[PDB]
Amino acid sequence: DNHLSIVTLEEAPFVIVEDIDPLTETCVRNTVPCRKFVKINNSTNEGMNV
Amino acid sequence: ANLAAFLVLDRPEERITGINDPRLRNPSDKFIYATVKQSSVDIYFRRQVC
Repeated sequence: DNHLSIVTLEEAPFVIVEDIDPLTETCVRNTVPCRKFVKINNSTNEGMNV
Repeated sequence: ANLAAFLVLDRPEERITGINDPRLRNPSDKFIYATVKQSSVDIYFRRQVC
């Protein structure tokens, strides 16, 4: 059980999620991979793991 | 008393004390400051955890 999921919010000045820069780099340095369900349409609830 | 207080509490030349100065922390548009080029200042800024 070495892989455990962690869930976090972005309502406080302690966790901030930013889009990865389109310069073949993974958020430069000092970052942790994250997942967020980005809604596509006002009806469909499908979210890509960006 | 008013003259003495307003003379000893005039405008101070102290505008910054170091990297930990709160006035340096805020990137407000009122106070604009930046490095000249990509010199070692840029590397030091990039090599900071926060």
